[PDB]
Amino acid sequence: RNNVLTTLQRNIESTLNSVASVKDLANEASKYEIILQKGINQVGLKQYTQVVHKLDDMLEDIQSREENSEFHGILTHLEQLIKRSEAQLRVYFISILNSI
Amino acid sequence: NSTSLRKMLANPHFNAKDFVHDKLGNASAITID
Repeated sequence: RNNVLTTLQRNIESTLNSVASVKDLANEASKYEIILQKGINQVGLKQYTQVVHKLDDMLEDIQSREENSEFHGILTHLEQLIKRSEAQLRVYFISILNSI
Repeated sequence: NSTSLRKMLANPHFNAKDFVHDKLGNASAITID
């Protein structure tokens, strides 16, 4: 049953956005420039990191798409919010890992 | 046919996720809603 999650709901939950559209990812990715620019501790553990799986997994099948202008602009907005998030992550890592 | 499509095609992603945009990719975005 953990395999039923881990096989069926795993790649089912992955291929939710097997086809998914172009503008909506800019909309809710911009809403993850809302939520990803709320910090970590406001947002929370799998909240923050799973939203990183939502832009990670919103940059996801776009390598599978085609080249319009919104393709490149969403590559910029996505990947720069990605590395803002990653920098904030390692900041928080080091922030507690010499809190001693 | 969400049993056939949802259950039988992309639940384990066999076959791949882009063919649903390709083998079912001709002006059927209503059916994708």
